Parts: sequence; C-alpha cells; structure tokens
Amino acid sequence: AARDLICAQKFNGLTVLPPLLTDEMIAQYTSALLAGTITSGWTFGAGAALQIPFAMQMAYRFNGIGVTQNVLYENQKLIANQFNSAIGKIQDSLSSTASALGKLQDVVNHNAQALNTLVKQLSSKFGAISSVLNDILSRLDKVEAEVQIDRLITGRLQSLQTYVTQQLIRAAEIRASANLAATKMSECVLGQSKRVD
Amino acid sequence: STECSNLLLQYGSFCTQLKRALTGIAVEQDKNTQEVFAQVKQIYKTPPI
Amino acid sequence: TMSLGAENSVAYSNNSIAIPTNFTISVTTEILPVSMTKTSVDCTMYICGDSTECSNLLLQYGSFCTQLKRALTGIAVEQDKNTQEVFAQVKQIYKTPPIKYFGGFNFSQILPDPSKPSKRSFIEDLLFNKVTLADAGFIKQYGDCLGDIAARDLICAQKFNGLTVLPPLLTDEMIAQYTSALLAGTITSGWTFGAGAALQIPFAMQMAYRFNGIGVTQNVLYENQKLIANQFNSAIGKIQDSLSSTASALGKLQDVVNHNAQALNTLVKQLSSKFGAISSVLNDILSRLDKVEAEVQIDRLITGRLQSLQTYVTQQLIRAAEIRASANLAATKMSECVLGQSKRVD
Amino acid sequence: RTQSYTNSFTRGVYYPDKVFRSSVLHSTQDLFLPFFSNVTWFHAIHNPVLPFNDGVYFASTEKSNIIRGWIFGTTLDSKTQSLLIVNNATNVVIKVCEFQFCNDPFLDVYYANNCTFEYVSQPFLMKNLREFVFKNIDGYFKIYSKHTPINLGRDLPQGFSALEPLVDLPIGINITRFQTLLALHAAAYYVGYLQPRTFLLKYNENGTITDAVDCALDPLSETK
Amino acid sequence: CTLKSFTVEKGIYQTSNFRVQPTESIVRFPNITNLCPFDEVFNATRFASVYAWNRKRISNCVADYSVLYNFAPFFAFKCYGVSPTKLNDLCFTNVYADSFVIRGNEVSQIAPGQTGNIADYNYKLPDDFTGCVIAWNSNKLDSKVGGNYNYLYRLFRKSNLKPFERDISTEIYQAGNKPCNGVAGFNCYFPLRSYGFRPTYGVGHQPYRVVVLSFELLHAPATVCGPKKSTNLVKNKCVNFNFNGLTGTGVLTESNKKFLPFQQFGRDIADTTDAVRDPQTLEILDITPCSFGGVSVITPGTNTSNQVAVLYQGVNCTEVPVTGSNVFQTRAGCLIGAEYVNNSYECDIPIGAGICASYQTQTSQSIIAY
Ligand SMILES: *[C@@H]1O[C@H](CO)[C@@H](O[C@@H]2O[C@H](CO)[C@@H](O)[C@H](O)[C@H]2NC(C)=O)[C@H](O)[C@H]1NC(C)=O
Ligand SMILES: *[C@@H]1O[C@H](CO)[C@@H](O[C@@H]2O[C@H](CO)[C@@H](O)[C@H](O)[C@H]2NC(C)=O)[C@H](O)[C@H]1NC(C)=O
Ligand SMILES: *[C@@H]1O[C@H](CO)[C@@H](O[C@@H]2O[C@H](CO)[C@@H](O)[C@H](O)[C@H]2NC(C)=O)[C@H](O)[C@H]1NC(C)=O
Ligand SMILES: *[C@@H]1O[C@H](CO)[C@@H](O)[C@H](O)[C@H]1NC(C)=O
Ligand SMILES: *[C@@H]1O[C@H](CO)[C@@H](O)[C@H](O)[C@H]1NC(C)=O
Ligand SMILES: *[C@@H]1O[C@H](CO)[C@@H](O)[C@H](O)[C@H]1NC(C)=O
Ligand SMILES: *[C@@H]1O[C@H](CO)[C@@H](O)[C@H](O)[C@H]1NC(C)=O
Ligand SMILES: *[C@@H]1O[C@H](CO)[C@@H](O)[C@H](O)[C@H]1NC(C)=O
Ligand SMILES: *[C@@H]1O[C@H](CO)[C@@H](O)[C@H](O)[C@H]1NC(C)=O
Ligand SMILES: *[C@@H]1O[C@H](CO)[C@@H](O)[C@H](O)[C@H]1NC(C)=O
Ligand SMILES: *[C@@H]1O[C@H](CO)[C@@H](O)[C@H](O)[C@H]1NC(C)=O
Ligand SMILES: *[C@@H]1O[C@H](CO)[C@@H](O)[C@H](O)[C@H]1NC(C)=O
Repeated sequence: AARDLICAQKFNGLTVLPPLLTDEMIAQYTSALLAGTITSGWTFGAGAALQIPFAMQMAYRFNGIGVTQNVLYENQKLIANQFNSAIGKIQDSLSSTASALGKLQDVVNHNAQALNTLVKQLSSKFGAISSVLNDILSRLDKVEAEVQIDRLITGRLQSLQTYVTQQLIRAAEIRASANLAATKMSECVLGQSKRVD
Repeated sequence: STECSNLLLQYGSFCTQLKRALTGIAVEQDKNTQEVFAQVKQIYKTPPI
Repeated sequence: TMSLGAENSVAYSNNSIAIPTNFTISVTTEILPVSMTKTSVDCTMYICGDSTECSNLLLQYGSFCTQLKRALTGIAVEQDKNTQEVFAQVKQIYKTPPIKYFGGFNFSQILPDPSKPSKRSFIEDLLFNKVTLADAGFIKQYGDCLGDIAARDLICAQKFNGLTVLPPLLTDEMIAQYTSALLAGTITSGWTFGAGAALQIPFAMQMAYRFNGIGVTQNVLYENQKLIANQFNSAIGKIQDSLSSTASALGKLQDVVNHNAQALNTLVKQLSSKFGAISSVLNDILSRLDKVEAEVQIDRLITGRLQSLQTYVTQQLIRAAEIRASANLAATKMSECVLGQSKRVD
Repeated sequence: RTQSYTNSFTRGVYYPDKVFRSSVLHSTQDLFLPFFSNVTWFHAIHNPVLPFNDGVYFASTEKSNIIRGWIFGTTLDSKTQSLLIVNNATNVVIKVCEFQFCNDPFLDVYYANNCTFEYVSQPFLMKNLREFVFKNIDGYFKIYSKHTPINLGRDLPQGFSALEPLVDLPIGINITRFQTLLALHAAAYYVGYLQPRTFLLKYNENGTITDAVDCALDPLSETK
Repeated sequence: CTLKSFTVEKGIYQTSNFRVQPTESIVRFPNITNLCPFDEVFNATRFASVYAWNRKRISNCVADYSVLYNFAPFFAFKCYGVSPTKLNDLCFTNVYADSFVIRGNEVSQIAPGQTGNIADYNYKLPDDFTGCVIAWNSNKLDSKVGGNYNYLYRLFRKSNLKPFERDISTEIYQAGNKPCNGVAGFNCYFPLRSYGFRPTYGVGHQPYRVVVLSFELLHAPATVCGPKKSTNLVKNKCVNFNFNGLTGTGVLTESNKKFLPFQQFGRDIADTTDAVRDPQTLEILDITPCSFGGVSVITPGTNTSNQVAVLYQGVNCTEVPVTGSNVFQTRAGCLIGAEYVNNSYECDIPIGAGICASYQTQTSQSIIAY
C-alpha cells in the first residue's frame, strides 16, 4: 500500500551495486587494528608486532609528548579512571545525540535525493505533446511522433548527463575525504603524531 | 521501446561513456574503503585476559 | 569468499616485552602522476571544418567556443605549473664529484650515465621503456601525416579534425637535470641543501644522523656499516630486477596516458554520428539540400557536436583537478621525503 | 537425396558494403550466417524444393562441375516468374524466363513464356571449395561469391574467407523456394540459412576482412 | 580584438588559426552521352492502375530535372531526402520511375511512414525513401461521363505490402470461415474494385496521375549524372573537388591503396571520405586537407612596446604559406619575429619544449628567444 520509491528507481533502470567489503569485514579490520594497537603500540605498523605492557606503552607516549615516566607511574590509577570516564561520556553522548553523524547522514541523503530527482525528471514533457512515450506512439504516426520522441530523448539525456556530472564532483570530494581518513589512520592510529590539532 | 531505441542509436556514445564514468566511480568507492581500512597485513586478536 | 589475512595472536602479558636483535634496509617504490597531456581544440574546425554556412550558423551560439578554449588553456598552463612546482625545488644545479665512494653505498643505478644522449640513469631508462607513451604528435605531426602512408593514423585523424597536443614547457632532459641535481645535493649534503646552502658531510656521518633521527644509537651504524651497505645494494638490485621483469607497476602513469588517448579517440568517433539529421557529412547535406533544410540539418549537427565538446571539456576539467591533487601530494613528498627526514608514519 | 547435418565453422562472411576500410574494426548489422550453425549436406545421385528463408548460403567442393546453376521463385511454374542461373562452359546466363520445368530439373550434356530480364557474363565456376550467398533485400537479388583452395573435400575448413559481391540484380521478385541444377550425360552440396546478426569485422592494412566476431554467439563474444 | 581590450598584457595569446586557401575547382563526372527518357514516363496516353503500377528503370543517361515542369502541369515537386533545386548537381547510380493513377483523397498516402488502404494493399513506400513524388490532376484525361472503370484498386488482402512490392493475383478473398473456391458470394469478396470517375464529382474525388522518382545512393559507379561538364585533374595542389556529387576541399595525391574492383570510395574513423576513384580513369586518389595550424601572438606589455612575435603552432618553417626576417624553428612551431640568442635566462614568456621569449636590450630593444 505504501508505494516505495526504490521500486520506481529499479523499474526505471536505476540500480545500486553492493560494496565489495561487508560490514563484518570492516569490523574485522577495525578489530585487528585496535588489538594490534593495544598489544604492541606502533611496532605493528612499523614492522612485525612487538608485545609490550600497556602501562609501559603509555609511558612511551608520555615521553613522546614530553612528560617524564614518573608522572604516569605515579598517576596511573587516576589516568585510567579519567580514560574510563571519557569513554563513558562518549558512549552517553552518542546514545543521547542523534545528530553527531551529520556527514554520513548527508552522504546518504545526497544520493537518495539525486536518484529521486532523476526518477521524477521522467514526468516532464520537454516541449513535447506528452511525457508518455506509449501515448505519443499511440496518438501520432511515425513522422509526427519521431519529433516528439527526439524532444523527450534530448531532455532525458540532458538530465542524465547532469546527474553524472554532479556524481563525479561528489565522488571527487568523497575521495579527498577518504585520502584524509587514510592519512589519519596511518599517522594518528599506527603511531603518535606531533602535528598540532 | 524499439522506435525510441532506434532513434537513440543516432546520438553516438554518450549512452556508453556515462556508464564508463559510473563504473569508474563505483570502482574507486571500493578503492577508498580498501585504502582506508585494509592497512594492516594480519588479523590480530587480543588475548582473552 | 575473500581472505582478509592470516590470523595472529600477540603474546601479550603484563611483564613481557619483545625487542629486535637485528634489522633490515628496505627500498620501496612509490609512483605518483604529476602532469597529464596538454590539449587544444579548434571548435570551428571540429564542428564545421571549412564550411562558411556552418560557421555563420555557429556564430549565433555565443561564447561557448571562447570559454571552452579558455578552460583548455587554463588546464594546459596548470600542467606546466604542476611539473614546475614538483621538480623545480632546488635553486642550484648540483653535480656529484668524480669520485664515487660513499662509504660502500653504490648509487650507480640512479646517478646519471653521460654516455647516453639524454642524461638519464638506468632506472629512469627502465621506467621510460616500461611506460608505453605515444609521441603525441610533438615534432611536426602535420609534416609526418603528409607522408603518403597506406595506414591512416589516429593521431593523423585527430590532427585533421582539429585536436592538437601541445608540448610541455620542461623537456625530459630538463626534468632529468632537476632529478640529478636533487640526487647529488642529497648525497653530498643531507638535508642541509633544503634549508639554505649545501653543507658537505661524509655519507657515513649522514647515515649516522639518520639513525639518530629514527631513535637508534649511531654506534649501530658505525659497527654494521658494511652489512648496511650490502643490504642497500641488494635492495637496489632487487628494485632493478623487479622493474626489468614486471611491467604492471606503472599502471598509474599508463592510465594517465590511456585516458587522454581514449578521450580524443571518442571525440573523433563522435563526428560520425547523425544526431537526428539526415547525414553526418556536412558537404553531403549542403549538396543534397537547399538553404533552409540544410540550415536545419546543420543546426542539428552543430548542437550535437557542441554537446559532445562540452562533455569532453568537463571530463578534462575534473581529470585535471584530480591530477593537480596528485601533483600537490608529489610536491609535498619531494619536500619532506627527499629534502629531509620524515617522522610521519607510513 | 541424403541429408547429413554439419557445422558451419565460421563460414559465410561477406563484404557488407562497397567502401574501403583498412586497419579498423567495424561493427555491422546485417543478414549473416551465424557461427557454428547447423548446415545441411545434401547428397544427390542420378529432389524436394528447398525453402528460401532470409537468404541462402550455398557451398560446394565439387571439382567435376556437375552443379551448374540455380532456380529461384515462389512456385517454380509458369504462373510465377522464376529466376534461373545457368553456367555452361563459356558464359553464365541469368534469365527470369520460366521454363515450366519438371519436378526434377536437370541439364542434358549429351547432344519461353514471359522474358523481361537477361544477363550474360563470365563463368562463375572455374580441391576447390566454391561459396555463394544469395539474399533478397528491397527487390535486389544480391549474390556474393568466393573460391578457396581446400585440402579435404568432406571437411569444411576452419578459417576466414570474405565473400565478394558478384552482381546486384534488381529483379524484384518474391522468392521463397529454390532448387539447384545438375548436369546429366554424385553431387554433394551444403545449404545454410542466414539470420539477422551483428558482426564485428577486422580489416588488415590491405582492406581484407581477416577475422570476425559474432556478437550474439556467446557471452565471451558479446563482451568482445 | 580577440581580448576585447585596448591594452594587452605581456604574454602569449592564441589568436585565430590560419588556412591555406584553395586555388581552383575540379569537377569530375562519368563520361555519358545519352538523355533520360522522361517523355515516355510523363507524356503517356494511359497510366496503369495503382494495383498494377508501372515501373521503368532509368540508367546510363544525362538527366535534366528542370525540364520536367513542361511535361506535366503540377504545382510543386515534393521530395524526401533531396531538394528539387539541387537535383542537377549531385548524381545517382540508378533511377526508378513508378507511374499510377489514384484518387484525390489517396495522394497523401503516397509518402514514407504512411498507412492506409492504398499504402497497405496497392503501393507501399519505404520508410528510408530518398526521392520525389509528383501528382497532378487528370480530370480531363482519366474521367468520362458514366464512369471510367478502366482503373482498379485492391481493397482486400490477407497481409500488408512490403516496400516496393507489387501484387497482381486476382483471387477470391475469403472473409469468413467457409472456403470460397472461386465463388464470389456473401463473405467472398473480389479484391479488385473500380474507380468510378465522373466529371461531375468534386475535386476531392477527381483522378490524379502520380509519378514517383526514386533515386539510388549506392556505392556502385554512377550511371545517371546531370549536364554539369567535367574539368581536368589537378594533383598535389589545394583545390576544391567534386567527384560524382561528392564535394570537398583538399589535395589529391596518387595513392597505393589496394582498392578491390567493386570498391569506389574509402572511409576514415570519422566517416569522412579519404580515398576516391576517378570515374573517367579508374585510379585511386587520396584526399588530404590543406595545410593549417595554430597561431599565437607573443608580445610584451603595450605599456612597454608594440613589437610582436608570431608562433605558428604545428607548422614546419619551410611550410609557412607566407612577417619578420628572423625565422626560428622550434619543437613547438615556427617563430617569426624573435631572434634566437645563445645565452640562457629565466623564463619570461614560455613557448614550449624549453624555449622562452622576452623583450630585452641588444645595444636597441627587441624580442629574443632562448
Ligand atoms: C588532579 O585532578 C584530578 C581530577 O581531574 C584529581 O582527582 C580527584 O581528586 C578528588 C579529591 O582527591 C577526588 O574526589 C576525585 O574523585 C578525583 N578524581 C578522579 C577522576 O580520580 C586530583 O586530585 C588532582 N590532583 C591534584 C594534585 O590536584
Ligand atoms: C642480521 O641479518 C643479516 C642478513 O641480512 C645477517 O647477515 C648474514 O649472516 C649470515 C651468517 O653470518 C651470512 O651467512 C650471510 O651471508 C649474511 N648476509 C649478509 C647479507 O651479509 C646477520 O648475521 C644478522 N645479524 C645477526 C646478529 O644475526
Ligand atoms: C654498483 O652497481 C653496478 C651495477 O651492478 C656495478 O657494476 C657492475 O659490477 C660487476 C661486478 O661487480 C661487473 O661485472 C659489471 O660489468 C658492472 N657493470 C654493470 C652494468 O653491471 C658496480 O660494481 C657497483 N659498485 C659498487 C661500489 O657496489
Ligand atoms: C599479570 O598477569 C598475570 C598473568 O598474565 C595475572 O595472573 C596477574 O593477575 C596480572 N596482574 C594483575 C595486577 O592483574
Ligand atoms: C542439426 O539439427 C539436427 C536435427 O535433428 C540434429 O540431428 C543435428 O545434430 C544438428 N547438428 C548439430 C547439433 O551439429
Ligand atoms: C553458353 O550459353 C550461351 C547462352 O547464349 C551461348 O551463347 C554460348 O554459346 C554457350 N557456350 C557453350 C555452349 O559452350
Ligand atoms: C507472357 O506475357 C503476355 C502479356 O501479358 C501474357 O499474355 C502471356 O500469358 C505471358 N506468358 C506466360 C506468362 O507464360
Ligand atoms: C598486404 O599484401 C601484401 C602482398 O599481398 C603483403 O606483403 C602485406 O603484408 C599485406 N598487408 C597486411 C597483411 O597487413
Ligand atoms: C570519356 O572520356 C575518357 C577520357 O578520355 C575516356 O577514357 C572514355 O573512353 C570516354 N568515354 C566514352 C564513352 O567515350
Ligand atoms: C507529350 O509528348 C508528345 C510526344 O509524343 C506530344 O505529341 C504531346 O503533344 C505532348 N503533350 C501531351 C499533353 O501529350
Ligand atoms: C510474397 O511472399 C511472402 C512470403 O511470406 C508472402 O507473405 C506474400 O503474400 C507474397 N506476396 C505476393 C504478392 O506473392
Ligand atoms: C621541415 O622540413 C625539412 C625539409 O623538408 C625537413 O628536413 C625537416 O625534417 C622538417 N621538420 C623540421 C622540424 O625541421
């Protein structure tokens, strides 16, 4: 009863391909990265994994930022409590506020509305006597119908070209963001960064 | 529609180069995911403790 | 189902550490596109091709031709700017001393060989041979096409239809001179030539500086100098063997060439379409039909070819933006990897 | 006659137009004989009228030159105009005159009606496989021919040999049935039917079609 | 003028390109001498009926299409694909003249893409038709008092007609379940019915004589060509050429293209004519467009000087159609107006392949390339 827009999109020749990596595989990659970071530090990114206790890894991080080891080794319980409280705060904020993932929501919405506009552009006449090809073919004969079909073809081709161009620009922007995310994973996660902010 | 298809065959290779561009975008999406996430070579797992 | 990788379990415990007792020196290869082909399009010759009626009907469509030419000229200038900002980063053309002893390190397959006409090294020659790059009609393409050859060329067809490839400002010999100067400066001075004037320093001392930079005591180098030099030489030989056997490593530059060839081929093949007219031959239309009907058919052809040209220009603009981003990355890598030592991971 | 079915083996490619193209891959769409089709081998010894459906590919490896012509039409009588091609030792004659032949028309080696067309030319026929393609398009009885030095008479060769157009007759008659002619003082010929197909034709530097791909044969050729 | 400004900044600007102009014109038509017999087509005592329309083949003659206006009194010369004015310029391989007589209501059915009784059972035109239709009233010739039943048309047929297909069989059409077996009764209709033409009917029911001239745009040698005279053959020179109605501009060169004997023209990637066969002497000629290339203007600022160098892009220096006395050969083009110096400076105005131009002193100010 509630007619889906996706059925119109599919019936008009606009399909969506599945990604190569499943969410389970993405989660497996994230689990591998997190476990390697926890159990080895930056050594697994520099080469083979080298185990080291987490307190000593925190001491290495403190020496990296310029604070001596005794600060950690005397404030270890306080630092652990602060980290746990920060994790709990992040969990509570994500459970409360639903507008945090605005960038990903926009990533979904842009493609959704682009496909919706491409589907709704089939209802325009573009100067022809009708927007229905079967109606044009049933009313007019061959010579008088070829002109109207040419008008419809030109309009729909222009709309499809506009869609392709906007998708190309959006893909370039997304690729720039993906390169930034890859750099952040390489530098922030697999090591310690001295770059400010 | 056969008449519309025969009239569309006169417009060259727009109808195929849009497909080529979309295929390029679809390939680079998986390229982006592969580059961002698959940076480690082995699947490490944490100790049970 | 695809395999993510081998399973691993790090032997983690609260009183255990793992410390390496040896090392290895690796030489990896990174390939980055910098500039793509500079092209120019004669819109009048492409759309009409020596037809006064078609030209006079095209005159009423405004400044589309002028703005397409402006965009293509901007791209052509941007390519030279990319090459300049990537390679021209050293103020003085350094040259290496005649002696070639750098503490056991060879640097024989990357330093230039003066016997060849172009002063390119062994690895540079291997790369230039592995990239299947067309001549792109540089040296008098029209004079070459004037030779009566039974097999017509695609470049000849593009030239006759009005698509011209402009030559780059910096020649390959000039690019090789920039790379040779950078190599000589790096070898003879370290990073000091990137922050002022070049300061000479023995290469063993430079590698001791590098070892102290990565957090390893310099006595490691001063006690394993011969082993480290042998490892470096073996890695260079492995790079040579990988380049002389596998040709698929240069896929990025090969794609850069292939896209610019395919775009021009598609633009040429789009001249044979009818776009709803009675024929795709302008002279056939003008000879068959009278003034008004010929004008109608010519207007249909003009609209179709103008749309095709605009599509080509838009695709080239997006491609040039991507190439410019790659060139900026390459310039940053030249500034930080070559002119200094980088602490950034991966 | 005796019928035995066999394979085409990529035979029947002809020049689709009288235009010179060299070193190019051209995509055409015309009545072609599909690759690896089911052709019929007829053995006639000293004969129902065969159908003519969207053109006929004819082949013969007969060195004795017993096969010496063709009859085309709808009913092959005096009511309907019937085309006739006859190759004797000196010339070839093509006439639309109906002879009112019997049910087994043949020529006697040992020693009419309405006539609107007549055409005389040089012998079509000289271990030599001779191939012809006949098709009626827009009132034109187009004939393509080729000769090939064959090694095995029974074996249809695996290879390419583009058929060149001999004549373009504007006969403009309704053809749905046809038959062959034998000389009597033994014969074996291959018959196949053309179909509307899209082909990819490869021209070398000399403008000769050295290779062809049938787009609808299988997914690999569709990808090609 | 290109920049739409009165002040030009320093640099290189791409100005409009240059072409080598053609010298003369060449017309090359086949050698034919006969005249096409349109008298037998138009000035005829009786045209055949539409169901048995007459067909004549016209070949190997010189056709003058402006003469047809005298033979029959018709208003216009309706044509699809061509125009009646240009018919004397281009020439065809074969011509086919079809003749019949129809009613005034059925004149509109003789057209491509048209359906109806006549277009479905008597005379069907192809949808890719390229030719002319001529129709004129014949009320003073094909009409008699009491009816002229000598003209017939087909009302009943099991199927339609293919393009240019003629039906002559007069068999009893069976419109019902029971077979007719040669008896016309109840639902057993005779397909041929007679036009009852009276002089007292309206103009819509008056007889009309129709002649359809179908042209053939084949690639076989042309046999019907107009009265345009042919000139001699000029090679290795930029000229206009007209080969059998194929008009173009370029240089005709002696070729070694192995044309098969049935091939006449040769084609390129862009479906343009690349090699032609001369209709008078059967030889193969390659067509190469006349010399062209880009033009760039290298100038300093107009605030400094008005001296200008010109770079011909893509042109060898020996191939310039023509300008200072300093001609320099670069890998990007031919530079005229800048004297090459042996020194080397920073790049002021780039040209290509390592060449840069600048307005500098000499003793005394001029444009130099280095
Ligand atoms: C540094 O700040 C931390 C909190 O940021 C202080 O820890 C708190 O100390 C008070 C009083 O001892 C306790 O009531 C809180 O529960 C502690 N918080 C946490 C998270 O443990 C710490 O005392 C401060 N240190 C100094 C020297 O002032
Ligand atoms: C560190 O690794 C190197 C290999 O890169 C070892 O050098 C090898 O040593 C063995 C035994 O002494 C020799 O047979 C090989 O020829 C050496 N290879 C090279 C390239 O010199 C080195 O011994 C290792 N160091 C330690 C302490 O084990
Ligand atoms: C640097 O590498 C080059 C190339 O491998 C070496 O030159 C070769 O040396 C071998 C023997 O060591 C000779 O047989 C070859 O004829 C040399 N030339 C070539 C082209 O292979 C060179 O000896 C190396 N130098 C150092 C210091 O290691
Ligand atoms: C340290 O590890 C051992 C075994 O891995 C475990 O028994 C012990 O409880 C750990 N230390 C603490 C403080 O939990
Ligand atoms: C051709 O069709 C006949 C029909 O029965 C069949 O027997 C024969 O095997 C076919 N030839 C093939 C499949 O090659
Ligand atoms: C072949 O037939 C033609 C038909 O007219 C005839 O003129 C010619 O003499 C014949 N040649 C023979 C019988 O060798
Ligand atoms: C030959 O044509 C004439 C003229 O129409 C006709 O009377 C005669 O029956 C025809 N002979 C045939 C078809 O055998
Ligand atoms: C064309 O034919 C000649 C001789 O017939 C031959 O030498 C040449 O190789 C051929 N060109 C090809 C096969 O491209
Ligand atoms: C037409 O002129 C050419 C050129 O001299 C000649 O070869 C040809 O025989 C002539 N044709 C006729 C029919 O005389
Ligand atoms: C048509 O041409 C003939 C030539 O035979 C001539 O006698 C006649 O007067 C012309 N006009 C008409 C209307 O027949
Ligand atoms: C011509 O042959 C076709 C074959 O299907 C048939 O349908 C049609 O009725 C025939 N027409 C005539 C006039 O014989
Ligand atoms: C220009 O023409 C000359 C003489 O024909 C020729 O030698 C030269 O190779 C051509 N090209 C250049 C770049 O000089």
